[PDB]
Amino acid sequence: QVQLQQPGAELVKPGASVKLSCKASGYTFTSDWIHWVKQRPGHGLEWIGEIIPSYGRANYNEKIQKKATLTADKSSSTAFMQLSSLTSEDSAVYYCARERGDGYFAVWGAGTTVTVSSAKTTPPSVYPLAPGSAAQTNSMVTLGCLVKGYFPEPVTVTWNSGSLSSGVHTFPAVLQSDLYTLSSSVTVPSSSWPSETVTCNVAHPASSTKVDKKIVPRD
Amino acid sequence: DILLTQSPAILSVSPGERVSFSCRASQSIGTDIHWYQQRTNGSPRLLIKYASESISGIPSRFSGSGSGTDFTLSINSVESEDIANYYCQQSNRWPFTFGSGTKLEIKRADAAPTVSIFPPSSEQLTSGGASVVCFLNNFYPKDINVKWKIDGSERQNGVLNSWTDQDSKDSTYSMSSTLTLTKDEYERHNSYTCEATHKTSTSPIVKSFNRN
Repeated sequence: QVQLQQPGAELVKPGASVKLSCKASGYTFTSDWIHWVKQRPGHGLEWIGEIIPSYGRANYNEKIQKKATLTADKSSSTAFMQLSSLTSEDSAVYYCARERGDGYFAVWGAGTTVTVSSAKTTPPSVYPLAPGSAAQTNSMVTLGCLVKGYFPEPVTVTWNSGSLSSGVHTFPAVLQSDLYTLSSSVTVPSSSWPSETVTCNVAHPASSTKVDKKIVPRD
Repeated sequence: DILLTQSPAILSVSPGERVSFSCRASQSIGTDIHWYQQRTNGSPRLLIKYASESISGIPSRFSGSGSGTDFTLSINSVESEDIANYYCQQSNRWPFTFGSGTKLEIKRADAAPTVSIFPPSSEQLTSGGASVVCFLNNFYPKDINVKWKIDGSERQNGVLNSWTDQDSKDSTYSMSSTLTLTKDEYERHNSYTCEATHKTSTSPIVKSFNRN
């Protein structure tokens, strides 16, 4: 089972605060430490601090400005990081990770994408990408989903609720006018579509939306 | 605090070759170094602990070596799924610190792009918007250029491009080019063309459709 659960995203206004959660499962020991690690887009891993839930003590990276405050709840087995007075410097993916007191991070959470902005949350519009009638094909056909006008990052895109991962890639979002847009591409044997369904699933954590879009031949 | 130097920042190797990543500590830390793999959009994953100790469920082609200040992560015969960023981390002295990471890249055979163009959806049109989407998929090397033509003449406004990182499935790259127009503008034209130029051929790979 997933050992550490973090929400997908948090949107925070400049100067506001947010509390990230990290819900743990699996074996738990008095020697466990929960660590938080920050990763800026396209940059490395930065250690933020640690807490020992069995005692409640927290230590922090002394090389960086202290934005975090760590607490934990033994009853709900959940660790919290309070980030305060955020600026755009604070936009990053924040991971939690568990260490058994022996120095290495055996397991990591999926990370919470925090975006610091004044802009408003916007769910995406999801449009199918099916070839026009003049398109020729070989043994394979290529389909797609256009995920447009969302904020903030991220979105997760899967094909056929996860069962289809070969022949899939999803492009990095481009941002414009305070909105992101991306597409995801899937390639299957031509013989197999449309007889066998192909559907894109588009999760947008910051708006709590999950949308399906079936891809059918153009009429 | 312990500084961990990872150099070079990018390693390029040919499929099936052996590769070695370097991690150097600013002072001696015994064997208290651990290695992580992070693929594009994924979270880090422990590969090797205590410099050389294998982790359950990690392919046996991964191994680690070294002690003191100089540490090595090795992959015996690199394959596509190994494409990732690789980080070292020390636990010898407080606070734990991370190296700045090394990217693995694979030099595979040239491959020409598979080009696909897509007319705007009925659903998008209803909303007053029109986006024509072009995929240039699974090509190598990464350098590539894309050109839009509308009714035979070049179009440059409204075009937004996006490139993937190297693909952990086949070591290729892919790119999307998206021309966004209003419903009105889109309908004042007939022919939309996406043209791909890449070192695999002297002539563009061209894909078009007609609005009607």
